[PDB]
Amino acid sequence: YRQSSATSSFGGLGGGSVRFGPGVAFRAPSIHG
Repeated sequence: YRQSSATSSFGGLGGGSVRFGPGVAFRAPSIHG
């Protein structure tokens, strides 16, 4: 599951995993797994 929240803060990356600042608001990982 690709993770995304901030815009134009990581550029165009194939993988969802992007660098995060002091505080990033993103969808928390699913309970599943």
